[PDB]
Amino acid sequence: ANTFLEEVRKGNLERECVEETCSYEEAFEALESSTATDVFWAKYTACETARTPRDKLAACLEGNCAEGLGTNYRGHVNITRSGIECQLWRSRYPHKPEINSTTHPGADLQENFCRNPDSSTMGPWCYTTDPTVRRQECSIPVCGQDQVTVAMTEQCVPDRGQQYQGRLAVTTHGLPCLAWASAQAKALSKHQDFNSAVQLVENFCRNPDGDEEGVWCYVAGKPGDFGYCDLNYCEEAVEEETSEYQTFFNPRTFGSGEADCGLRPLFEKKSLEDKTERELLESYIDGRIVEGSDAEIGMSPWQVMLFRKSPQELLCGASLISDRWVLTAAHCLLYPPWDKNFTENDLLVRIGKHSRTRYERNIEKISMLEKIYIHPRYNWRENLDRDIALMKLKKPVAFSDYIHPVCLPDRETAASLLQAGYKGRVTGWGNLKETWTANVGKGQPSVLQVVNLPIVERPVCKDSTRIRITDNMFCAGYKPDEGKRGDACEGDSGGPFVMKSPFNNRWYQMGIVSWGEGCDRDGKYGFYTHVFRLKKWIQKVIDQFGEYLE
Ligand SMILES: *[C@@H]1O[C@H](CO)[C@@H](O[C@@H]2O[C@H](CO)[C@@H](O)[C@H](O)[C@H]2NC(C)=O)[C@H](O)[C@H]1NC(C)=O
Ligand SMILES: *[C@@H]1O[C@H](CO)[C@@H](O[C@@H]2O[C@H](CO)[C@@H](O)[C@H](O)[C@H]2NC(C)=O)[C@H](O)[C@H]1NC(C)=O
Ligand SMILES: *[C@@H]1O[C@H](CO)[C@@H](O)[C@H](O)[C@H]1NC(C)=O
Ligand SMILES: [Mg+2]
Ligand SMILES: [Mg+2]
Ligand SMILES: [Mg+2]
Ligand SMILES: [Mg+2]
Ligand SMILES: [Mg+2]
Ligand SMILES: [Mg+2]
Repeated sequence: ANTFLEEVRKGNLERECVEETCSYEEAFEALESSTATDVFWAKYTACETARTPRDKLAACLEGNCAEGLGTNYRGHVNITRSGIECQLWRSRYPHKPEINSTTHPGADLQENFCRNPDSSTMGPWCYTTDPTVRRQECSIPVCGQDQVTVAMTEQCVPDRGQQYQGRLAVTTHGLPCLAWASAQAKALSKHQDFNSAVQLVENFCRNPDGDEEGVWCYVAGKPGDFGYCDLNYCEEAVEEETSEYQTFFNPRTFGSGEADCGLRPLFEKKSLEDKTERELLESYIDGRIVEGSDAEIGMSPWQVMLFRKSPQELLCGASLISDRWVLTAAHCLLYPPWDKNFTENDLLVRIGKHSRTRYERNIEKISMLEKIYIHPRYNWRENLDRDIALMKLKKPVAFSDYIHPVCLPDRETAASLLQAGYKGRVTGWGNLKETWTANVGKGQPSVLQVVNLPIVERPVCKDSTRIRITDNMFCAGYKPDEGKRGDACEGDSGGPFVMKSPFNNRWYQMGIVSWGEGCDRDGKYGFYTHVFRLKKWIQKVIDQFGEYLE
């Protein structure tokens, strides 16, 4: 281009090299320059597999798109697939390259443009300005195709970190990861269903087990301890993702109950509806309010109460997910702003209860706690993020018509349930309100209560506050009235929010009741921590406990 002489040489290249095959020498006789000829030839070699038809080759040679592995690529894309700015090939900050002009002279390693000097299978790539990610591939258009090499993400990490190749090696608590190849680390990976596509390099954070929470690593302490690492995952609100019951856990460690979860002895098992199942459609009475009321006996047999031993005192709700594991909120156990830090032997639980106030010797059962597991991502300094805990009973509990576990949903189930046209349900003894407010007037209920609440669209729930709602929370409740406090502070603190599957007829815990502005302020919705990402954390906790035995 530009010079006349050059424009002639361009036409000759077209005639002899593009419309026809040419030799290096033929090419040189046309360009009359070793450099120019080497430059051309490297492209011509990169386009070996795309020599016909002519336009296919012309496109490949222009270099604005990747053909095959994209050694042909010569375009000006600056950024990684995840949006990280590419490091200059000539720089050594933050990474010091191993591939340069000298090692790969025909690769056109200029500025910080994505290239594929090493014929890497992920296509053109660059060293990144993120000191925790050495190299990453870029999203390049494919030649002759409405398509790109790898999907773009908007400055965030996809697939819950399963593509992550970086070198972050501390957990969110600043705990150093251990090496995956370390003896104790190998002993715990022994027979896990680790995806071999995830490379377990050094002690870098990885997600080899498909954990919905994201990347993690083992850390020093008790054998099997681990923690999650801070990556900026893409906002994936499960609300908006487009039969039978299959068990996830191992009964030897989870305990009994999963197979039969979510089917109540006194209702589903007798083919009887409870009094408010009939009002569970969002369309019920045009969607208008229906106030809470006394529960029927045994209509929420996974309900659990957490008590201080001395002074005897009701602390929190909780939920039964097997015969030995119980799910609640971490703030129930550890909340430094109230100087709260309860140990196992401070507490007990009561299961199968109906009356708050009475010892119900025919139905209720008392269990002690063996261990408490606070979620490793729990953070109270922020906004009660991952306000979740798991408790292990000292002895398993006996199931009965009043004591039965609830199901836990995975991601598919959760998206499915938030999107069928049914409300959710909160039951308890008003412990949230009692704990978090002065609760004047209306006393605490003496009998288990129930109310049903419709799920609220995430953008509407977002506009109901100036608080940032992470994708791990959701709102539920009826159209508020800014004149009235409404019923946005229902249930027990740490207690269950549940929904019934219209597909397999079982009850699933979708949420854990957390504190929300509803407790203090008009015009709000109730606020619930998602549980759908927890399964692989739980699975790892129940192995950590397997080790606890010696
Ligand atoms: C690209 O890498 C080469 C290979 O390591 C670098 O060349 C070496 O540089 C050291 C000095 O730092 C010399 O002592 C060696 O003799 C060189 N080895 C060879 C085989 O040349 C080179 O300097 C790097 N180039 C850039 C642009 O960073
Ligand atoms: C909550 O309190 C318990 C009990 O006081 C603390 O347990 C201590 O743990 C540290 C570190 O492992 C030990 O030095 C102490 O010996 C433990 N105390 C007892 C009585 O066993 C625990 O550290 C507290 N948790 C938090 C997050 O502050
Ligand atoms: C690429 O990088 C340049 C220089 O760093 C930047 O200013 C520009 O916006 C980017 N160009 C493109 C085409 O994305
Ligand atoms: Mg032509
Ligand atoms: Mg010729
Ligand atoms: Mg010809
Ligand atoms: Mg000649
Ligand atoms: Mg000739
Ligand atoms: Mg000539």
